[PDB]
Amino acid sequence: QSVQVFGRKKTATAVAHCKRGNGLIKVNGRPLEMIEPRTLQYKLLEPVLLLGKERFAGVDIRVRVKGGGHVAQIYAIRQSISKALVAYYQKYVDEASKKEIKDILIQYDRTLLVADPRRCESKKFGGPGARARYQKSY
Amino acid sequence: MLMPKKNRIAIYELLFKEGVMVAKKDVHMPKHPELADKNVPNLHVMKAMQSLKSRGYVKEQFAWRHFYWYLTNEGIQYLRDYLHLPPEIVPATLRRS
Amino acid sequence: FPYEVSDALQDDPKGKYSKKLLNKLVG
Amino acid sequence: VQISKKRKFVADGIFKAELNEFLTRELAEDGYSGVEVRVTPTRTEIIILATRTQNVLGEKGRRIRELTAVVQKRFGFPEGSVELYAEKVATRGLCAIAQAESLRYKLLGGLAVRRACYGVLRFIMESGAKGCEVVVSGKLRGQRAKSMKFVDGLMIHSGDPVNYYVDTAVRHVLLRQGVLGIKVKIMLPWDPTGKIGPKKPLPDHVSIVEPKDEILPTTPISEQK
RNA sequence: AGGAGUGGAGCCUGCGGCUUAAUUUGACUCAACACGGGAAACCUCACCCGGCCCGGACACGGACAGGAUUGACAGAUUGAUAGCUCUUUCUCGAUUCCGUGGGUGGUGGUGCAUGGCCGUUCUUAGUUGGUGGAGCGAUUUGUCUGGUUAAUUCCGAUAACGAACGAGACUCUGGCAUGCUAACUAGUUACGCGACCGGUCGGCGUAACUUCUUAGAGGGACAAGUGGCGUUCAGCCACCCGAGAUUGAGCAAUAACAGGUCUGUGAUGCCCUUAGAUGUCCGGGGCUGCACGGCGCUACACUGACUGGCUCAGCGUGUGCCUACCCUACGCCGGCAGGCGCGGGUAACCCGUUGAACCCCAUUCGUGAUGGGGAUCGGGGAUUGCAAUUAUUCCCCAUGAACGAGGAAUUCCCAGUAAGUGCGGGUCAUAAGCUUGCGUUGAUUAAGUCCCUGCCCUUUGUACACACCGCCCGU
Repeated sequence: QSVQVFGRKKTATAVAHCKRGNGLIKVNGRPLEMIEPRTLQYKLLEPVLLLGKERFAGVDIRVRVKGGGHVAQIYAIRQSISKALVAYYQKYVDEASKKEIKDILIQYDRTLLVADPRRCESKKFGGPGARARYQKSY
Repeated sequence: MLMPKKNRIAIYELLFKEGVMVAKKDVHMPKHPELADKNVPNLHVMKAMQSLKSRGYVKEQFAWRHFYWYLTNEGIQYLRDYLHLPPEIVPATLRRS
Repeated sequence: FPYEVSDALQDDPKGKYSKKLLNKLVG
Repeated sequence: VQISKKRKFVADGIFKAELNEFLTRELAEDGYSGVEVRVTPTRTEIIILATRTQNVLGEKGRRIRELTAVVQKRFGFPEGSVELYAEKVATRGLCAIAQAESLRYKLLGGLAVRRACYGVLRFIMESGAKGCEVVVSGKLRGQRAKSMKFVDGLMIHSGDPVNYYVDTAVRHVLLRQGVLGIKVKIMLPWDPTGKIGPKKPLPDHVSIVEPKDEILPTTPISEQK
């Protein structure tokens, strides 16, 4: 089964392997419900279980995102959930269901999926850092 | 420091049979692997070559810490007629065509 | 046109030799 | 034994620098323009690009042979494993090194600075370049030093298209007073080997290629055969 | 407007003071001073000093056939391999002090004789012809009233029209790709493994792969847009089919400097003459004779704790070709610097899944001298390198000189910046509290100004042109 949507936030290394079963996300051996940060749990568990627990029983996904940093794998798991659901319901249900699930996943997130090329910036000679110099001139 | 004559004669013979000498030589150390078997201090060779240039018989070029000499007919004739080394030895600067 | 005196003048238009170069350029 | 890849690249670079400097010092009387180097398994071929071939090969091919020796004995190649040839570059005025050498030679013969510079600029204009500037810096007249330059045509000073569109050469000429520096900079035309003409698309600069417009027949009736 | 800062409450060097030299060789600053990639125990610019030398081995004034060219060495040969106290004194040993030319070593001048290469004016937007116009002329117009851009950027106006350099475009670089008829380093559709509610086929190797990784090769999407302001133009400010709406650097013009470099140079003008010659020998040693109002450091505190939490976020070096001197995993000496041994690595293949924070934070915070030092010398035992004496020694141990961001005055700073921390590379036989790069980090911003210090344009004044550090007047 190929959906080809992935989940990728920042530079975390992720895998989305799809084959029918329950939708579970494994993070450091900790599944989706019991998560590694242990402090952002509700913000990730709210969208799926309040609508149904068998909701993820459609296609199992090996999601083994070796993410370091809480902002890294947190919200990457929800990126993966939304992307996998939208692609599965796109390719393998019908167009009208595509439209409605896309509407609910877009009221989930208006436009923040993909970013611009930027990261920590380079250092220049003549100073200790990117934009800083040596002793001051008052 | 030692000043011999037959070591310089051997150096002259190798120069004639080659055109240039291939032996790295250091003033500080008596022996270098390339310098060996031709045990004459670098200083001797370059001082003799500076005296030769002050006299003038040979051609030369310099590049990136290296000498590149050229022995013409004048130097061949001079090494022929001074050291009475007969022309049974043929110079190596005219090989092939 | 002679260029040697022209260059000598153009190097220093008010030098010690300016008068002679300008005079040589006239004729 | 074998060394690492980055070290082999650095070593071939230093070898090329050695070779270029050596052939500029040695072949400074013929008129030296450049070198090309090609590699096949254990066969390395070097070509000296110069304006005068009948003068660089020498009598019975002496110098061209002798060079091999001073390569073989220096670079450490195995015996008989180095080959080198001689061809003449198609043009001369488009190589900044060649014209810098020419200006250096003219100032070596006592020809005056301004007339020599005028000659080289006129040559470059007649060569096909759309711009050249040459600077002679140092003592030309008097104890103090003048920097005198002539520029004609066009010349970009900034941006990337100054590496693949401008050729620059810096050389020195000795004198009873001191050293004179010669800087020659040349613009190149659009298409390779000195603007042969349009070829397979490799765009590099802005151009407005205007073809011939379509023409309609004046006669009311059309062509009859 | 603030944050971090500072000869104050540690560490590295550049002046506050100098005559057994002890340090300033480049300074009119901000264009000297952790700068000469200049961390000198190598012989450092020798430096200061009982330093065996000749490093005249450029051919021609005297020139012998021994210029006189060692010593671990018993107070008489008074330093670890300097017979430099005393006619002692030797297993290669004949080897001269110089007139036609930058020669002893070419790091010694003149960088105001120069080149080249840099720095600065230059971080700003300026600069120049040709033809034409104005003026006797120097010169001017073009190069501008204005709108108004980061911008001589562009609309436009127009005695100017056409052009040239710079700016932009350009190049490299950055939280963007469901094609790489793409990959043993990275998981994998249907094989052959397989408890378990189509997987150890990444443990032969999926010939389709690809999603992360290769930022490794081929791509597009600020206007098939909206609102408002503006001459409805050039443009600017906010957003309703919507990944992308100022990344950071490189290059960087004309004209200039008596800016720096002759101590980078086989890039070079103008030179010296005669004995422990700047090159070998200097146990000891050069700024170190120094008190955080020149880079890199202390938060009087839940934003902070020692792994009950990491399937991690992440530059770039590394061995023998001259040349022995590289990176190191793993065992033992071990509860450890350091030593031994087979092993891997010319490198996405080995160091290595580089120990680049420990988010619940399993010694565990009430009026916080006392986790925000522990104002550092005792201890298994202390180095692949002669010299570690102000220095690569090394794995680590109770409150105690500071107390809430410590002002005379200062070659800092606005979207992963400031500031913590650390890790690399250059230097590196030994070594970085130096420099150059690399990592987890943001905005409701101040979407400002010309009051300081400066720069640019226009008008204007000038007795200035060596150009206000000017000229100049008088006792």
